[PDB]
Amino acid sequence: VKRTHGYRYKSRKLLSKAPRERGMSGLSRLLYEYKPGDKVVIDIDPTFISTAPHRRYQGKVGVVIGTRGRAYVIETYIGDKKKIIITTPEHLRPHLGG
Amino acid sequence: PKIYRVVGDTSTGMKFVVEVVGERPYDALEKVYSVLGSRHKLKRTQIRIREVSVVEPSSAKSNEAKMLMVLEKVVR
Amino acid sequence: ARPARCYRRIKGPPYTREEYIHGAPMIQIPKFDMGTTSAAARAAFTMVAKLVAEERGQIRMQALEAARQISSKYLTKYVGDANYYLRLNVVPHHVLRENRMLAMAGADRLQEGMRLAFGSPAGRAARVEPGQVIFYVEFKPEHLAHVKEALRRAASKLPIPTRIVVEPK
Amino acid sequence: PKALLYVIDTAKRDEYPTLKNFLVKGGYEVDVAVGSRDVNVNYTVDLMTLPSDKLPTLFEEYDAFALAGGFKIYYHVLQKKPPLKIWDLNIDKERLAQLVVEFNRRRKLLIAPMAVPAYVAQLGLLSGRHATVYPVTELIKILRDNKVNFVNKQVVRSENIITVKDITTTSEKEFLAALREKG
Amino acid sequence: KTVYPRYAVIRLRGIPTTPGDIAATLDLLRLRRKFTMVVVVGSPSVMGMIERVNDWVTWGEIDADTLAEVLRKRGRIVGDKPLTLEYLQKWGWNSFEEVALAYISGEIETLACKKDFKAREGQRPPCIPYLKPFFRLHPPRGGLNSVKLHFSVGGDLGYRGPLINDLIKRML
Amino acid sequence: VKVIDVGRVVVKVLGREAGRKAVVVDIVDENYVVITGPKSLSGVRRRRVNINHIEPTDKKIEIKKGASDEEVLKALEAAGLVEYMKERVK
RNA sequence: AGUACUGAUCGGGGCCCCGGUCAAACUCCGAACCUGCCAGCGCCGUAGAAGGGGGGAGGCGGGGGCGGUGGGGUAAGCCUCCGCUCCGAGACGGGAACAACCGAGACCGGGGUUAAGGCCCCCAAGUGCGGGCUUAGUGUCAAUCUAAAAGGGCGUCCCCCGCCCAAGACAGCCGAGGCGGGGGGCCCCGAAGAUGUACAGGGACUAAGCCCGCCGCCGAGACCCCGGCCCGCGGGCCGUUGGCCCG
RNA sequence: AGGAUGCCCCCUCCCGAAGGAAACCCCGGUGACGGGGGAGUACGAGGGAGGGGGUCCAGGGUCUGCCCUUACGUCUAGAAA
Ligand SMILES: [Mg+2]
Ligand SMILES: [Mg+2]
Ligand SMILES: [Mg+2]
Ligand SMILES: [Mg+2]
Ligand SMILES: [Mg+2]
Ligand SMILES: [Mg+2]
Ligand SMILES: [Mg+2]
Ligand SMILES: [Mg+2]
Ligand SMILES: [Mg+2]
Ligand SMILES: [Mg+2]
Ligand SMILES: [Mg+2]
Ligand SMILES: [Mg+2]
Ligand SMILES: [Mg+2]
Ligand SMILES: [Mg+2]
Ligand SMILES: [Mg+2]
Ligand SMILES: [Mg+2]
Ligand SMILES: [Mg+2]
Repeated sequence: VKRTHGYRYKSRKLLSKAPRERGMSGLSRLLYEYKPGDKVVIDIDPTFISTAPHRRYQGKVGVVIGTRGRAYVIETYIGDKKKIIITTPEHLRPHLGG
Repeated sequence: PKIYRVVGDTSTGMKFVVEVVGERPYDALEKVYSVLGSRHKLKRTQIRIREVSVVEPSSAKSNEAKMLMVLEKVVR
Repeated sequence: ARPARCYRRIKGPPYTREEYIHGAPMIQIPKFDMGTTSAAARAAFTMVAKLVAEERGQIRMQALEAARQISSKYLTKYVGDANYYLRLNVVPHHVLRENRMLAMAGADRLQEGMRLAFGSPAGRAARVEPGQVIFYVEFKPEHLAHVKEALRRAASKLPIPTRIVVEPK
Repeated sequence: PKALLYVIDTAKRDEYPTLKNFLVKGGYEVDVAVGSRDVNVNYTVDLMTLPSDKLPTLFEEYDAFALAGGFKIYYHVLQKKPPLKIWDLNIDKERLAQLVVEFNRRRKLLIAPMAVPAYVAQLGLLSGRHATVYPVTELIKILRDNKVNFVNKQVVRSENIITVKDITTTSEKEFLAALREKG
Repeated sequence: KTVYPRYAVIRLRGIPTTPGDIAATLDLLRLRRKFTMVVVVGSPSVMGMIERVNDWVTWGEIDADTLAEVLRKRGRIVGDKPLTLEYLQKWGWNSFEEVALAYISGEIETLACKKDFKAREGQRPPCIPYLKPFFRLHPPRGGLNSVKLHFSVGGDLGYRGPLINDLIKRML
Repeated sequence: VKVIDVGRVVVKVLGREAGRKAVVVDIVDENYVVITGPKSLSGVRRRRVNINHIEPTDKKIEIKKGASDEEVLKALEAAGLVEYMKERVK
C-alpha cells in the first residue's frame, strides 16, 4: 500500500521525547531577537507541534528575511528549491557556525 | 646445524612448541612456516612466533632432531 | 509439518509481537528446567557442560522438545534426578509462517499461489547465534561420561551442528 | 682493512649485495652481521646472541661499519607505522645505537645509506656537519632539525661518516671516490 | 608554516566499472587515465581524498632524485611539448634537480603553476610555468604483482611508502 | 638413487656456481647439506645447498663433520684432487 | 546494545529481589554513515558558472552483478523497493563456448610495454624454486557452470592436555616408554539416472593434485611512441550564401 | 586506361621515437633469479644516400596453408536461434 501523506506522516521518532525532556521546555528560545541576515537552525519543538514547520525542514539552516508579527520569515532550501518558512522562535535556534 | 626450539601460537587458538634442525634461525623458521602452513592450513600472518632458542642435542625431546644431528649421509 | 530445512535459515526479521499476530501458536514445551533446580542443592554440582551452537539458524519448537526429552530421559535413568541440573536455555519466540491454501483461516488464504502470499502461523522457532548455549547442565564430575552421552543424543535431534563444552563452574 | 656490514633489513632488494660489492672493490674484507631472525642472508657475526663483553673485541677488529638499513630504519626514524609488519625494527635498538656511537667515537669509518643518515643525525653525531639523505620531505626535515647541513650530492663524506642517498642509485666510482677521500 | 610531505600517486585501475564516488575523486586528483601520475602535498584534506581512492591507486613518499628524472622524461608543457633544461633556465631554474628539490623540501608549495598564475619579470616563479599538472607514465617494466590486491598483503594497491620510487623508475 | 655423504666431491647444477666442484662438509637435514668450494679453490662459497642442486662425483675425501676450509684443503692434498676441483664441467 | 517504558519469557529466593531467554509495529544508550550552513582544499568556469527564454524530440515494457538477514516466499533464471556500476546503446583480452563475472574502454597503420589471466601438449610463455600433504585418478588456479549434508573413520600427517613409568610402567620374568581425552589438515564411507569413455574444455597427469611461500616469463584495441586523418573551441587572412591558415 | 624514374634481392652508409639485449667480470640467494660493469651499447617503427644483380610490379580469377570469424530484416531486457 502506497505511502500516506498527512502533514506529520513519518514523525514518530522525530516527535518523541526522552523521559528527561518531558514536560514544558525552557523559555530562552523565546528571548532571542533575530534581525535580517541572521542564521537560524530549524529545531522542531514537539510540545508546540501546531506551529512547527514540516519534518523535512528539521536541521536545516535558514536566513532570517524579516518578521511577521511574532513569527520570523526564514529563507531556506529543500535540495535546490527555495522555501519560505514562517515560524515562531520556539522552533528556532541561533546558528553560531556562520 | 643446531636444534632450534620454537615456541608459538596461532590465531586459531592452537599452541605449539617444536624442535627444528637448521643452519640458522632463519632456516628453522622457514621450515616452521611451511610445515604448519601445510599441515594445518595456516597462513603466515596467522602464526605468531614467540621464542626461538638453541637447545643442545643432549637435552632435546625429539628423536627426529637428535638423529638428524648425527647424520653422515642422505639418500634421494 | 514441512521438513525442518524449510525454516532453518534466518531469512527475515524476527516475528514475535504476539499482539499483532493472529493465531500465534502456543508454546508446546512443558518445562525448561529439569532435575534438581533448587539453588541450595545445585551447590553440590561442580561441573558444567554446554551444548553450544556452531552456526546461526532457527531451531523449531518440536526439535527443542525432542532434544529435551531424549537428554532428560537419559539423565534421569543413568545419573538420577537428584544429581544433575539440566536447563533448556533458549525459548522459541519466533513465529513461523506458511503460504498454503486452507479453509477456516481467512478469505485471503483461498487465493492460490503467490497472490496474497503472507503466510499464516505454522509453528515456533528459536533464533540462535554461533556460540549460543542451547542446553546447560550442572553435574558431579563422576558422571562426565553420562552427561556427554546425554548431550550427544540431544544434538542428534537439532537442525544445526553443535559442540559440547565442559568446564568447571 | 676489514669492514663490518650490519644487515638490519633486506626489504630493499639490492641494498646489501650492492653495498658489499662496493666495499670489496674498495679493498675492504667484509664480515656480515645479523641481528634479527627474518634476514635470509649468510652471516658470520650473530649480534643477537653475541655477549656484551665481546663488544670491545668487535670495535678493535674492524676498520669500518656499514649499515644496510632498509625500510626498517626509515620507519623508525619517522616514528611512523610501516605498511608491512616485516618492516618493523625487530632488532635490539640499544645495541645498535651503542655500536654506531662507539665506532664513531674511535673515529672509524661509518657508511650510512638511504635513511641511516637520519638515524645518525638523530643520535647527534652530525651536528654542524655536511650530510646527504634519501631526499624525501620528512627525512630532509629531520636532518635540518638536528643541525645538519643537507647536501644534494649522491655521496657525501664528513670526515669519518660517509652518507649516501641510495646505494642502489650510486655508481661505483662515486662511492670509491668518497672511500679514498680524506677525513 | 607547516610543510606537509610530498606524495606521488599513480592510478593503477581503469575507467569502466569504477564506482561512482571513487571515479569522482580520481577526476579531482587529475588521475583521469590509467597510469597517470600526480605529485600532491599531503595536507589533511588531500589525504582524505587518497584514502577514498586507496583501492584504485598506489602512493608513497617521492624522493627528489626520482622527481628530477620524471620531470626530464615525462614532464610536458602546454602543447604537449617536452620539458627541457633550456625552458627551465629561461624561467630562472638552473636544473631539473634544483626545482625538484625545491618542491620536495618545501621551498615551493606547487610544482606546476596554477591556471591563473601570472609570470612576473626577473622574479623566478615559485613553480614551473605552463607545466601540465600530471604525468603520463609507461606501464611498469616487469609488471606488477596484482592490481586487485593491496600492497600490504602482496598486491600493488594502496600505500607503498618509499617503494613508490622503485615503481616510478620502472614506469619511466 | 642419489647418495650424498660427508666428504663427497659434488658438482653444482643450479645457480651462478653451476658447473663448479665442491665438497660436502656437513648435513643439515634430509634435504640440505653444507658445501664449500673451498672458495679460494673452485669459486664455491661455504653455504648450505639443496640436494636437488648437486650431483655426486666418484671422488671422496675424508673429513670430520663441519670441517673448516683449511682442513678440507689439506685433505684435498692427501688425495691429490686439487686440479680436479678447478675443472668446470659443461 | 538493553530488557529501564509497552509487551513477551525461563528459573531461583523472600507483591519484592537475583540470574536467564526475546521484540518489524519496545527504547535509558547509541555508532559506522548520510545530510544543512560557513571557511578552506580540490576541480570546473569569461573559449561563459548560476539563472532565464525558445525549437525538436526519443522515451514513459528495461535488464545483469554486487550490497541493504532489504520485505514477501519452501524455493525460484520468483515478486516488490533502495544504491553503485555495467548491458541495452560498447569493440577488444581472459572466463571452453556465453549481453551485462574479471581486465579494459576501440579514428587508421606500425613499433613497444603491461592488465585480467596464464606458462606439460593442444596454446604464446616454466615439465620453474624450497617445504609439507594426498593414494582416493580424490583432484586438476573465482562466479555464470554441472554439486553436496547430518553423521562415521588414529586411514594418514600434525598440535595440545590429563594420568602411569624414577626403569618394580603397557602386553603376555622380561626392560622402555605407555594409557586416555580435545582439536586441526588431506583423504575414505555417507554419494543412485536415464544416446557416448576416471565429463566440466580435451590429451592426460601421482604431479601437470592440494596447502605455506617464492622467482622469471607470456599476454589486449588498455598505457607509451611514430606517421596519417578527423573534430570542438579560439585567433588570423581572403569581396565571402563561401574558402584557406595557425594555436 | 596505373607504374615501369617501377618492383625485388644483396651490400654499404647516415639519422633514429618509445623501447632495448647477450657473451663475459664482480656482489647476493638453496634456487628459480636479482644487482654493479659490459650498455642507453648491439639493436629498434620509420626516415635519407648510394652500388651490384634480376624482371615486369600494381591489379585480377581460383586453390592451398596459418590466424580470426554465431545469415539477413524485425519486435524485444535479451537473436545464429
Ligand atoms: Mg508516490
Ligand atoms: Mg487546531
Ligand atoms: Mg528475506
Ligand atoms: Mg571492473
Ligand atoms: Mg539481545
Ligand atoms: Mg539513510
Ligand atoms: Mg512500467
Ligand atoms: Mg537492478
Ligand atoms: Mg529497446
Ligand atoms: Mg572468451
Ligand atoms: Mg609453446
Ligand atoms: Mg544443506
Ligand atoms: Mg573425479
Ligand atoms: Mg602508363
Ligand atoms: Mg518477439
Ligand atoms: Mg519476451
Ligand atoms: Mg537478428
